[PDB]
Amino acid sequence: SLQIDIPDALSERDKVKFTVHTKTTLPTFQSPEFSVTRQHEDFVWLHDTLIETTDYAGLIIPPAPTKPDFDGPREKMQKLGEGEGSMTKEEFAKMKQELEAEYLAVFKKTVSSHEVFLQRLSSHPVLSKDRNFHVFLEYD
Amino acid sequence: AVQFFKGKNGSADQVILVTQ
Repeated sequence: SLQIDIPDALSERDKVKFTVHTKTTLPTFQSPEFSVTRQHEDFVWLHDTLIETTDYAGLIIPPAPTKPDFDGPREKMQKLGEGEGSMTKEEFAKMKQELEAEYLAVFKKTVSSHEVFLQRLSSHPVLSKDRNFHVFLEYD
Repeated sequence: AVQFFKGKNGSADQVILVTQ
């Protein structure tokens, strides 16, 4: 078997990094449990590589996860930070909270999209064995 | 930067605004 999950993730100015955690009993992998860090572009790399593999003609290939969009929150944030003398006391705290809620919503959506993609692959008889998928899970 | 932790053993994803 081959179980994949994303237990944490990090939003920076220009990228989103996901921790990709694998547990497997399969002998092809270097070890039975490991974790790597991947950006969204690595998932798109994986998806496009699979789509372009001619031996996979006829196979259902799961759709790529959506591009995370933190642009709104991040800015509100970058400013609320520049506005340390911005009416808080309290308001700064209140605005930090509302913005955290906005980040949590985007994280929940995008972690779910990224994780479901990997899980669909893990269960695919052919794609689960793909060498590029293995690189994606193990490269560190 | 904002760090996300998926919730563990009952409870509750969390987010923290990263600081140094």
